[PDB]
Amino acid sequence: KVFGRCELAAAMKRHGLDNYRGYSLGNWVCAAKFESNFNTQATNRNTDGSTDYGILQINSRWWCNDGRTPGSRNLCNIPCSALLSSDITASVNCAKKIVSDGNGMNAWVAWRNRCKGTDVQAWIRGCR
Ligand SMILES: C[C@@H](O)CN1CCN(CC(=O)O)CCN(CC(=O)O)CCN(CC(=O)O)CC1
Ligand SMILES: C[C@@H](O)CN1CCN(CC(=O)O)CCN(CC(=O)O)CCN(CC(=O)O)CC1
Ligand SMILES: [Gd]
Ligand code: NA
Repeated sequence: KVFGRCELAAAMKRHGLDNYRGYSLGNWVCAAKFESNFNTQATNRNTDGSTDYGILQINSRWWCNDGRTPGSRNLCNIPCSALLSSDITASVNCAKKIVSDGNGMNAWVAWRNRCKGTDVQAWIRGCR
């Protein structure tokens, strides 16, 4: 599924991402745009053999099981394919664990380089 901007904002709010660990809703919508272009089915391979999955590009090295990242962990206790669903519940719940690990939203490279230090409220402007 490819989300609309306000559609995604509303879904993220309902699942409790707004102000989670002090990150306002606009931060999360910005992150999703540049990580996946709002597409739940996005995947990208990394150089070490791991793969990033879903709307927030969660990495198989630590967070989910894809059966082809030998020596990896599965800290969200899910198959990586669960992160590609039209229902974003699994992605949101796993992202909550990631952002809580000590590095905050710096775990998302696109957020650090394209969202951090900007007017992030602009990403939810106009939404009901
Ligand atoms: C809770 C997260 O920390 C999970 N973590 C995966 C689990 N392991 C071991 C462990 O963290 O117990 C990773 C080891 N490693 C360095 C280290 O931790 O010393 C990578 C660091 N990151 C994040 C960070 O450490 O801030 C990856 C996410
Ligand atoms: C193996 C290293 O990870 C050692 N580690 C010291 C041991 N403890 C607890 C533990 O790591 O089991 C530290 C707790 N803490 C984060 C956390 O662990 O959750 C501090 C961060 N760093 C590294 C990192 O975790 O990224 C400190 C180095
Ligand atoms: Gd760690
Ligand atoms: Na983090």
